[PDB]
Amino acid sequence: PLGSNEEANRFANQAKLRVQEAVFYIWSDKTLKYSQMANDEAESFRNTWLLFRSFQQWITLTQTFKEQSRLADQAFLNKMFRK
Amino acid sequence: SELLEEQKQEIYEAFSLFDMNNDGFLDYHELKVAMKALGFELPKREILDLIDEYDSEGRHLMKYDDFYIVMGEKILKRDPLDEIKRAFQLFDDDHTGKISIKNLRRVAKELGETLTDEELRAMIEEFDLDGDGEINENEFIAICTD
Amino acid sequence: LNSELLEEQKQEIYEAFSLFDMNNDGFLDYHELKVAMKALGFELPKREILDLIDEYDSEGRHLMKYDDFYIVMGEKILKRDPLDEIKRAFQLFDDDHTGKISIKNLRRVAKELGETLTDEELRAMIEEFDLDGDGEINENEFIAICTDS
Amino acid sequence: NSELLEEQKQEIYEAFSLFDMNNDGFLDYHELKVAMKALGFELPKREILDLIDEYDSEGRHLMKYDDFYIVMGEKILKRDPLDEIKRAFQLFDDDHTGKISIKNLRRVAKELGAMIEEFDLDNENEFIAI
Ligand SMILES: [Ca+2]
Ligand SMILES: [Ca+2]
Ligand SMILES: [Ca+2]
Ligand SMILES: [Ca+2]
Ligand SMILES: [Ca+2]
Ligand SMILES: [Ca+2]
Ligand SMILES: [Ca+2]
Repeated sequence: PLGSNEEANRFANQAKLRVQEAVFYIWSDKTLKYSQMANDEAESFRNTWLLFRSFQQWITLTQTFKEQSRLADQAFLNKMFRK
Repeated sequence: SELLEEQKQEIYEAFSLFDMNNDGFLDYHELKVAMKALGFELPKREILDLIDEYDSEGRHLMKYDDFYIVMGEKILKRDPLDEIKRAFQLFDDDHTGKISIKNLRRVAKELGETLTDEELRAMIEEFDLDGDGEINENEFIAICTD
Repeated sequence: LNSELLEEQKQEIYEAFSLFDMNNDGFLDYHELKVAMKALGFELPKREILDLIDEYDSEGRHLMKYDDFYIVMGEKILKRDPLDEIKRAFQLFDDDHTGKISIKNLRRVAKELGETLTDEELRAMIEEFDLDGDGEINENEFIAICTDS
Repeated sequence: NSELLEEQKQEIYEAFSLFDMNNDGFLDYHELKVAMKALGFELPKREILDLIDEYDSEGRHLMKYDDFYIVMGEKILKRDPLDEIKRAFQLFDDDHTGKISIKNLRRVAKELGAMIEEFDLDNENEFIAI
């Protein structure tokens, strides 16, 4: 109704926008968050693995000493066993 | 090889608007703007090359059927990188060949966004791969490529 | 290769690479690699990270394959000071920062690792290594649990 | 204290040898604690550390076999030969019943791999006679 075909240029500024947001979002919204997101998943990994290593070292030793201990008494009888 | 629905629509959407007189044809005048909307800036005489080529009378008008094909094949021969390269320039308003803090500061507000300078600093600091605190073209291409 | 890596350490490298391959091509770009290094506790300066991928690429592009990750890290880990690592593991047990791993502590860890243990057993663990006799494990006691075996 | 008997001489060696877990010719607390259970000795936590403290003139909390030999040696001879017996009895008695039954004996027989009434008069008293 009103206005010219400078509006063709009011349509470029707008097309350049649908693309600005497009690339701005894949940059930020998508891509840059993974810098925080996986940065956390990284800590959580480190952490979990750190725990696991120490805990597995702890518990298996306990298991061995129990298991050894109950073999020491076993052993101690084996002398008196043969009367 | 085949146009996306977004692409197909674009063509139609453009040829629809710059057809001032609804009449179904675009004259030279109408075409020049049509192609500049779709992103193309051809030499004025090359636009006339087109009209005349696809024009079986001394009429000087282009049918939609012909626009679609001409534009269509002009869209596919599009270099993927040209789009990316022409994307950089919209951020680099100053045209320094490097994307700045204040550059993005201008984008974010223009895209209706509230983000601290740490949020923005974070965005650059991550992709700045030489240490100058700013994104040159290669790095920007990278951001985009997969 | 050398001083053979621990079964727990192999799984470290694998799991890390497997988890940060954001796509699963068997490859890692700078970004994919930076976090993967944090996960093995190896935060490097940016420069040297780029330096590293380059070093490992005659094939042009900017990546790293498991094959070589598995090794760079392999020696990165060996070079590792064992004492700082234990010290760090201690802190994680001690959520409440009391200076000693209590049984509430140990239980929390043990649930966190999806183990199910009877409290009689948690107390068994603590007792065997509680040399100062106060029924919790302090730093020096923990170190000794992890010292070598 | 006498010249320590050969039969017991080996038992000492066997103890030390059999229970050096990491196999570094020394015992540390944990190993030492199990090592002595093989010779019947079950000492207070405090006590054990005490020993390691005494003979670890080495520094860094270990025990050389020589020291170990010296110690357990006196302990074996200077031990109430009936306390020796007492612990043995306490060990067959899983269920802490007071009398050893076969579920506390085959328990041992099996746990190492006829004449039921052999030494039965029906306890700790019948024990020492063997
Ligand atoms: Ca028209
Ligand atoms: Ca700029
Ligand atoms: Ca740069
Ligand atoms: Ca990948
Ligand atoms: Ca605590
Ligand atoms: Ca303690
Ligand atoms: Ca040892």
